Amino acid sequence: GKSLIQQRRGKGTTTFRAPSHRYRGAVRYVPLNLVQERTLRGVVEEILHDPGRTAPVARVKFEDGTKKLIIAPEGVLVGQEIYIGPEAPIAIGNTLPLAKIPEGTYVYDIEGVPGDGGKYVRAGGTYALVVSREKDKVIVQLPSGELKAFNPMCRATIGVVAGGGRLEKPIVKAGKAYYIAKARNRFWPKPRGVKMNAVNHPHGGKEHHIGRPSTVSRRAPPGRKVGHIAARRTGRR
Amino acid sequence: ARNKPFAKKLRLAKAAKQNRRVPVWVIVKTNRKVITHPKRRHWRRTKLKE
Amino acid sequence: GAGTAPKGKRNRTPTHIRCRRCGRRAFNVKKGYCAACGFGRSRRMRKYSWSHKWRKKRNLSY
Amino acid sequence: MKPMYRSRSWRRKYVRTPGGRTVIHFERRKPKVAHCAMCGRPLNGVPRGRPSELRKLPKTKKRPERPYPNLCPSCMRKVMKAQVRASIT
Amino acid sequence: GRTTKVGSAGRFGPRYGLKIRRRVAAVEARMKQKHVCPVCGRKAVRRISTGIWQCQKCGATFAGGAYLPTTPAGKVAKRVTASK
Amino acid sequence: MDPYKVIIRPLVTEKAVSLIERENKLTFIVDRRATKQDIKRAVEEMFNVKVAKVNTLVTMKGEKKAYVKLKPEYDASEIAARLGL
Amino acid sequence: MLKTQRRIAAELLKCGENRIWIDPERIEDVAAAITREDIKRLIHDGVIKKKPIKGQSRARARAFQEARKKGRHRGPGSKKGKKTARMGKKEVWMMTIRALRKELRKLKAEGKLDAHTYRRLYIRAKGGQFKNKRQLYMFMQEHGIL
RNA sequence: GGGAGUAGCAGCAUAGCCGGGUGAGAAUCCCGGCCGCCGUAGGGGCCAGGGUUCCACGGCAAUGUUCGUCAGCCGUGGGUUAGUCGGUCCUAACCCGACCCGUAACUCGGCGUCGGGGAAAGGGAAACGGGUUUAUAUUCCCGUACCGCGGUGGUAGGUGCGGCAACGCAAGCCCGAGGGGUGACGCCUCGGGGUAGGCGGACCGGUCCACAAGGCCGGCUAAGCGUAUAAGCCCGGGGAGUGCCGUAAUGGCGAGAACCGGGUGAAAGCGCGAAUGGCCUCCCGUAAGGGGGGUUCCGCCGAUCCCUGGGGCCCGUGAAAAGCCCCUCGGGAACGAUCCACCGCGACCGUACCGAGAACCGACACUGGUGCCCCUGGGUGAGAAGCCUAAGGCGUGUCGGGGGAAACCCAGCCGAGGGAACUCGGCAAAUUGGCCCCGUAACUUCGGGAGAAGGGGUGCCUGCGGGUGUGUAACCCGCAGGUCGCAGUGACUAGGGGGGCCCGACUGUUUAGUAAAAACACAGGUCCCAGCUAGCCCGAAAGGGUUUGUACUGGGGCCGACGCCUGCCCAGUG
Ligand SMILES: [Zn+2]
Ligand SMILES: [Zn+2]
Ligand SMILES: [Zn+2]
Repeated sequence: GKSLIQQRRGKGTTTFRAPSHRYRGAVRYVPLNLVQERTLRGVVEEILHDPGRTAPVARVKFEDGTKKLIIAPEGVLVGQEIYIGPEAPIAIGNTLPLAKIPEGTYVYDIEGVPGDGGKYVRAGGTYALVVSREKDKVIVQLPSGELKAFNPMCRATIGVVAGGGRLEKPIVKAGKAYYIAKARNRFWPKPRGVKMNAVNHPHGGKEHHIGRPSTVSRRAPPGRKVGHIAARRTGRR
Repeated sequence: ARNKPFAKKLRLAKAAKQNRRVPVWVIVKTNRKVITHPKRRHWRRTKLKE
Repeated sequence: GAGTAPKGKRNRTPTHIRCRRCGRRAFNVKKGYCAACGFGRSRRMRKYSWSHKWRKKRNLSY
Repeated sequence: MKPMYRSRSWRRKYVRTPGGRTVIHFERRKPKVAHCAMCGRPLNGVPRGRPSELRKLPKTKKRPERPYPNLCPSCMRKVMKAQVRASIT
Repeated sequence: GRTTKVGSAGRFGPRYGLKIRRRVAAVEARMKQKHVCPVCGRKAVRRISTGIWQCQKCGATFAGGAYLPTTPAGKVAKRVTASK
Repeated sequence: MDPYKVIIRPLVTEKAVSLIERENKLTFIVDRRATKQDIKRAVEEMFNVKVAKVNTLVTMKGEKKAYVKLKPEYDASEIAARLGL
Repeated sequence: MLKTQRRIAAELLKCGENRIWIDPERIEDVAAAITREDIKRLIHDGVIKKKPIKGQSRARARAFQEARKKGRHRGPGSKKGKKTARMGKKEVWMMTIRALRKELRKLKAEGKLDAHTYRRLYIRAKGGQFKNKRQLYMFMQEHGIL
């Protein structure tokens, strides 16, 4: 038989790669063999649009003369002064360890293990809620529902991610979607296996129907996992 | 205005020097046993490999 | 179609040029290897036992 | 037109010759004028021109004589005021 | 304007349907109406890019929503972190 | 190269003769591997003259060819007669 | 052969090879001429001449335009374009309003007008109720401003 | 061999005739005149590709769809000149080498580090006019200039000033570091200032024209050096709200307006270059060579070329580095330039010609494709339309002569009286047709339908008025009267229209070479997996794609704009 788009993506061709040369750099915090307790102070100088982030970025100049990119919170001004460390104040744009952060605070850009650089709640519009503070773990509510546990030395940022309310206005045409998907080269347009041929898909035929249940096992081999994968249920409710 | 490299030009120059005919005294010396050679070429019939 | 006309688009840069090591128009110029000797790809020479080119050259038998 | 001269970075112009030929002349484009660091506002006294046009000029015809000539005067006076207000201690 | 029901969406013509055209027009109306600055209190804030707003009168540039300079969650966060 | 090996041949054509008369120029056929400076020396020595300018071109036969202009103190016709023509 | 003579003479006299005349009674003299010097001296002698350009008159169009200025040839049957093309749309507006502002400013300078009245008229002219200086002056001297 | 001295050498651009010559020989080679084709390209320039096809002299066995004294053919001899044009330099997407890990192994596979390459249209030191050759010229000659290294000699300065200010200045040297700017950037739209190019009137010379009136041709000025104002931005004074100031339009102002004065700043123009240059033309013998005259002005249009400023749009944000300029620190010397004058040196390669209805690819001197890649005078006219024409080019989209000389075919024009009776089917053809005014339905997602439909008018001449403008300059807008014709968008240009049904919402894509569709896509609707050392995928492994990413996200399936709706069964397979 023939292959799937699933299967050709895994090789890394220009038809599937990300055009990262078009983007602004990566967004990490600072390495913490440098941030023992010193509570760096910095100044925002620019706010900019990144084609790979679904969120604005902000350029910061520190007292070291070093320049970094952060993810911009909602309501940060060009000219402000943000602090990064354990004893910094509690405001919008300031990065602290979760232990020092009360219960009820909104939070973004959380590290998984202390030192990573920021793994959670970095998409535009998103936030997390602090629930509890033990001596061995902090519980946090993520934008999906999960109540995850983090070690209390992990770092987060206070406030909300800008860019919110992005999916309210419709995409009206197909050329606009062309441009949105050409920015980051997503596969667009999309075909349907039901209207493909039998070499090219587990569905596929002269009749444009599926002749087997769309539910597939988590132990089905590659080339066959198409549809609903390990579906607990289906339907409307 | 044509923008050739020098090695290629030298090779074309050799190719041009070759494409002539046998002199008359070679025929007179061979008694009409040598009258041609395998490298007569016309620019509009048979092309070179640059 | 797929004939007379498409064959007019042959006034672009070639695929192959001459090779310094072998003298044969087989050097793929967008990649840097000869399809005849392996120059640009191997210290040694491209030879094979299903091939008759080097045998013809040296007037050997198959 | 040569292919390089048909590239829209050459600001063509048609010009008549003493012996009646009506030639085409080609020139490169000038840069834009310099801008303040703190405000993004044009600087006065600093002239526009390519390094050719500029290296045939003396120093004092390339920038004003006041300090901080990379800055507009409103920002210059700001930095000077700050310096003097901090030099009290 | 000159038309009754359509606004910014009178450019699409008879195309794309009711819900589409209504949502588009409402959103763009609220975005193109001028907004109050948080630094000078004057109504001159305009959008610059997606997520970025600027006052034409004072020069304050800040980050916000995609089609409005504030979000409900941002308001909540402001209030909560002011309380604590 | 080295003097006395640079110059291969002098030219005798109508163009070259015209230039000898008018511009005070000589025209030579030279080893590809020589430069304007080596040509200058070569002429200076092999003929005991002072040279002003040298211009070069490779031909469509594989031959480097030099147009050589002397200083107005000397005279081309003199050496053209010193040679055959 | 005489292709050579024709081309040399053409690009000597800065002309075309078809605007060139060779005397049909001296072709031997011309053929004996392989150099540029000889062709020059033949040009001088006049065996090879540059011909005069024919030309194209405009004497009928001159009379056409005279009659059009005095008012013929401008009826409905002679038009092919729209009115908004044959006379623009924004051009009209710009020339009109520029005229009006010029006049108001001169009137203000000659003291006939105060700031209040000039401001009111400026605003009405932008609104676009006047359309010409005659309307403007009619309004001004109907109402009590003049 | 017969087919056969036959087909074909037509169709898309139907072109030749008179006179003279050369020559053994002339439908088809040369010179003149007449008649014609192209004319936003069949003209003019130049990539790639080809590679000597270029030039002159001499030839006609063969090639050239005919002849041939011709030739892109054959022979002999020649021809491509750079300090300033381009390569050479910088980086981009990308690639290679070494080390490293894997592989039974490698000329195979790959992450990271290091080093290096990568654009003859991206970035980027510097030259323009005239002449000369059979064939080269921003390359040679004349004339007038400019860059980069190194020097000699003097000054600026080190050890100086003017302005409240913006700013104006010759305003020190060598080394190293750091900062700042420029390089350095999308799509749409508008205004202002200029230029190439064109039009008109006068005048000076030449030519056409029975006189006259009149028409046509010529009336030229490069880089460089020296010179300034727009717009924008700034400085100082001044002291505002039932407001005033302004734009084509947005608009501006106690977070300091009007109003006074000033500063910085483009493309251009001007002056020198430069009149024993270049063009037009009248003369003596006409051969080398000479002589004289003219080289003037006003007014209008005006770009798709150049410069400067506003405004709008993006779930879309429209490269980098080399290099150049300025400032500041830190260190050395006591001398010494980014100013004036003079001198010296500046390597290697390309450089001929076509550039396509004969020089490239298609086996061809192929109606195809590459390249229409860049440019284009007058009239009518909305117009780079079609028609006519100037320049420039061709008569080589390489077989010609005859003729009521037919039938029949290809491409075209008209047809009385009837008007689809023809045919599967109104296929094919015809009708309508530009502009102004009047007037326009059902239905509708209120945006549309709609140029709905239907109707009237339209030339030439003689005049009268209006808009902008200083205008008896220029471009535009209304009306009366007179008259000719079968006909006044007189040719060219230039919609036929309406009423019902099925399918698909739309714009878009598809079977290169029998299917353009009711099939694909689309916006939107819903479902499933995943909290990241995830989920899904490549691979023999190492390692990798989504990932410079993190649930307003990534991936995987079905329906397919909007509107009203989406009912019962979990026994079977999953
Ligand atoms: Zn090889
Ligand atoms: Zn500033
Ligand atoms: Zn503000």
